[PDB]
Amino acid sequence: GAQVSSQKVGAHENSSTINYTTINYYKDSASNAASKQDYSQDPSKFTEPLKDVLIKTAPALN
Amino acid sequence: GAQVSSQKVGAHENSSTINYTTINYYKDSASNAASKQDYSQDPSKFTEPLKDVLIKTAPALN
Amino acid sequence: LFCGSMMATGKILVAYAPPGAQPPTSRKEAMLGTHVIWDLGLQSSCTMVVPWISNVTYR
Amino acid sequence: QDSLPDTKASGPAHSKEVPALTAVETGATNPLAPSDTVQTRHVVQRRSRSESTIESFFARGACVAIIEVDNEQPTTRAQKLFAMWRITYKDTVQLRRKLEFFTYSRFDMEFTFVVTANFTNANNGHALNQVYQIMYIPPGAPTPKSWDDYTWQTSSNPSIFYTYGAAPARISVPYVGLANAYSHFYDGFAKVPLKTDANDQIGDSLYSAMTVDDFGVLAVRVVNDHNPTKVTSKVRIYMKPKHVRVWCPRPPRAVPYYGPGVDYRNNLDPLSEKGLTTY
Amino acid sequence: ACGYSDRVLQLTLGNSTITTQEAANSVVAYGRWPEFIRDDEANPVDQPTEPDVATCRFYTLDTVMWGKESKGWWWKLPDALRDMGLFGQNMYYHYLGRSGYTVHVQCNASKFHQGALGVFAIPEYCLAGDSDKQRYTSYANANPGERGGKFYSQFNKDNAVTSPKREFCPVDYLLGCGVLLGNAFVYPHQIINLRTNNSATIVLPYVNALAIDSMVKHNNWGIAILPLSPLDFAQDSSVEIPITVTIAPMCSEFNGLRNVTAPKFQ
Amino acid sequence: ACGYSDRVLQLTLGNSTITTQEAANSVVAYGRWPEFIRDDEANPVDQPTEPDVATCRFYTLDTVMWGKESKGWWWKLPDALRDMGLFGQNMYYHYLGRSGYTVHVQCNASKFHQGALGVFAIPEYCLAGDSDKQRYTSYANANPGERGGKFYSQFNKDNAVTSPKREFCPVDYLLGCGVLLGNAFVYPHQIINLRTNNSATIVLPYVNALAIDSMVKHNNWGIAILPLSPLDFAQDSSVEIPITVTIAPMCSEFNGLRNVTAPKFQ
Amino acid sequence: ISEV
Amino acid sequence: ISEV
Ligand SMILES: CCOC(=O)c1ccc(OCCCCC2CCN(c3ccc(C)nn3)CC2)cc1
Ligand SMILES: *C(=O)CCCCCCCCCCCCC
Ligand SMILES: *C(=O)CCCCCCCCCCCCC
Repeated sequence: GAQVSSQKVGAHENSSTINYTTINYYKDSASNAASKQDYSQDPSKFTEPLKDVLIKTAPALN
Repeated sequence: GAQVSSQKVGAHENSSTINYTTINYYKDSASNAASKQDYSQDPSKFTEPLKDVLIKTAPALN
Repeated sequence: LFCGSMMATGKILVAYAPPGAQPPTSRKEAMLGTHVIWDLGLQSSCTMVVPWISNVTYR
Repeated sequence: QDSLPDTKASGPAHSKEVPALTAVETGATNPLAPSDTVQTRHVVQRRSRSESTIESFFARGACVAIIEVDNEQPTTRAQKLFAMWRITYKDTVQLRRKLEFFTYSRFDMEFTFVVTANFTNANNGHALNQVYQIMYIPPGAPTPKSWDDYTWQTSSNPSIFYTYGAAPARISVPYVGLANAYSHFYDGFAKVPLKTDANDQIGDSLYSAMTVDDFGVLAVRVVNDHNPTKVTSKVRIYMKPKHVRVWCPRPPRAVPYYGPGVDYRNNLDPLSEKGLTTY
Repeated sequence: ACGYSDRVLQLTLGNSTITTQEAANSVVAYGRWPEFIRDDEANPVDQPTEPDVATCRFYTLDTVMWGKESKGWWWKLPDALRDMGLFGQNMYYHYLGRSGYTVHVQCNASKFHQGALGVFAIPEYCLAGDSDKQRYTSYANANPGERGGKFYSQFNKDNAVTSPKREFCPVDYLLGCGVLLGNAFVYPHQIINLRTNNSATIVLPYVNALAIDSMVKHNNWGIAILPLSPLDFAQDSSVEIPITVTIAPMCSEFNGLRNVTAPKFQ
Repeated sequence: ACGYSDRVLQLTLGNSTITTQEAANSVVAYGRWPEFIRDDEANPVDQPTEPDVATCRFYTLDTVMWGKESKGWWWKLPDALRDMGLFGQNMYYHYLGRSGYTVHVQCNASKFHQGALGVFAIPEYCLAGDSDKQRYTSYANANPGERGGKFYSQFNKDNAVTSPKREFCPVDYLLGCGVLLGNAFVYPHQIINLRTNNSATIVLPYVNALAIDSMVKHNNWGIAILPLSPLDFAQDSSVEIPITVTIAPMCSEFNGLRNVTAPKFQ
Repeated sequence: ISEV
Repeated sequence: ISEV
């Protein structure tokens, strides 16, 4: 059940990809740590809720 | 995710290559121990910064 | 955003001076840095982008 | 293998090649080996530079601060119910000197905290075991005015809760510099005086200093409400640089440090008396 | 082949050419030639200015005289060039500026003169001050421009507390910074030993914890020239020969244009 | 397609951007865009300086006011830009300099105002003088810098012989130069007619009998702005609206670097 | 294992 | 494993 992922290495030792291992010990997922591997998304639903979304080089009002 | 390397064995017991095992437990590489497997380099950038690097048996000034 | 009447017209200079010199007191000095000349008209709003110009990687 | 080069067997010479002569004016160190100037035997070399690698040189937890905090009846005059320390390697000299062989560095930092305590007075009853809160306050964040005010709520700042008697506390910090490397030396100013300034204090700055708060502070307190008897505690902070890289070598500090910059004051006489022709 | 030599060089940059018939080869600091900021090391997003030949050419500073009592001279970069033609204008019109340098130090004498100049290029050359007050040297004093500063044989603490001088007090055997001068050789350097060579030539890369920075707020390189061996001639007890420093910016680029910076040097 | 128009333009050069919502298209003088000197038209052999974004950007001159009595304004190039940032520094540090220009003239009012500005870009705009004395206008008077000069409705001969003014006397219907203004339209031009457009945009190529010349000794282009139809509003007999001129150097290159030219404008 |  |  071990889960293996690559670390995003910031300061590299003078010694390439480094990994870390995770194992869940409990049946209830609420007990689990946070994966912190979070996908992002477009702001458009907030920055552009327009029915006709227009392109920035064209006149906003036409 | 276990990582296995050879130890540089100093005093050998009266009993060949011996190994040690490493596993990273944390997502942040800052949390990691030091590998201590460090590659070296030439001193020349310090001992010889000359535009025309010359060979020791020839006259330094010519 | 210009919230004036439609019969109102005008041209405005909006600017950005990266650090290190005297903070602008005249249009003459402001002109010399990053700037947009905004013309008021049917498109009511103007956007000036302040480009990332820094020495450090994070302020 | 990481052993050093073997010594080559070298015999007599009568030649136009002269390794022994050179000209240091060029800026170069003469690349000579024993076999260039004396007859040598073959030696299979097994020695290595394993312990003098940059990581191995700094791979040790060094004492950078002694923070003192008291736990006692909150009276009404300047007390030590909580304490603050600006994070630095400059309140101590030993690690400071080691880091300063180099102009720039880049590394992750490991902090270990040793906490000791004792009874301040002859006797008023005793004290139940104490829990300590070590809170990091990054620049910009509200600093505490009182040992139990809202800032200790620590919702976003990282805090360590240490139980007295437990194994010394330990955390790791990423490389957190605003630049691509840490500057151990900065030949400059944070501000420039301009000809058009009102007072000439507007543009005044400390030489060599960069940001006002550098990296923030560690605020320390005893979470326990006070016992009748006073308990005094000290938190010793040990710092270790790990996953280390360094650039541009420098001469080591030869005279005693005098504050956070390169300033010297006295004991400017580092070298002993020895006669020119005395072994 | 043909007749070439380690001692005879011609350096050409822009409309300027330097010849030398008595060089001791030349140094490239840390083995790195000057170069422009690469896209994958770039931080300011605005299109840079690269003035090329108009700034990357040889500027000759005011000559200093070397005599039997001369303890040494120092300069900072870009500061020594702040008033140098179009380089200076580009430096003061932009918030950001990076540049490498070719440093050519000149000092000839005669086969009967004697002495040796230690020429050192130091990254981040922080100097020590006047006072009990730490890190208190004023900007105007820290930056002598083309004039440079000097070294002293000993530490005279600026005593006048009430109206302080806020100057550096650079002691020679301590490299003006709390270390021993004999170890300054770990820094990029050459020696002008008068029986061997007329000059020193050091090529400096941009060195910093950042790809580009404020040239007005921060000096990148310090140039320290100290007499390792004192000037001597015949029996004349008061000899004097000129030292001339010529410096060229290289691969100069500037970001963050706006109105001109006018620092207060009073 | 999408919604584009002849009246709405965005001009971007260096760190500067101009927007306009009421343009009357834009003119490229003689159908030629600015360009650099080609190798087969090259004359000075020294490697040129091309300052690019630091000089080829929009400089806005001091605003002039248009009122019912305003007879007209004139400017010369490069002169109007001699003190403009790094362009000015490059102009005065080199013997030779060539450059093209984007000229943007700005004048808005209201749908109830009235009037028409004739905006003319003239190659070699030689102006007429003060006196009985021919070709006697002084350099300092010929070159008003950013201020520009004005036109007059009539010829007032500078009478004071003994201590002469040595100024131009540009009469409006004679285009300040002995010809009739109505024919000035053979020169590259636009009209700012207030019911139609806020502005004029003229792109100027370098024009000369040579590929490159002295910018300090010689102006290449003259900018003449004359009211073809007088400013009028409602019934208010003393109306006044601002005219603002913004100009950008383009494809600027300089040869013959040395110490800075400091002309005497007293 | 489930190595991602 | 990742045995080096
Ligand atoms: C002022 C001169 O010294 C330096 O330049 C210099 C450079 C780098 C240094 O590294 C420290 C930077 C990180 C600062 C802190 C970041 C977080 N820290 C924490 C955080 C949370 C806890 C609970 N305990 N410690 C402790 C350290 C320290 C000093
Ligand atoms: C998947 O996990 C198979 C590999 C298991 C390796 C040994 C795990 C040792 C830890 C056991 C966890 C028990 C938790 C209740
Ligand atoms: C790679 O690691 C696969 C093999 C895992 C062997 C068992 C590891 C037991 C330790 C689990 C570490 C959990 C750390 C959060």
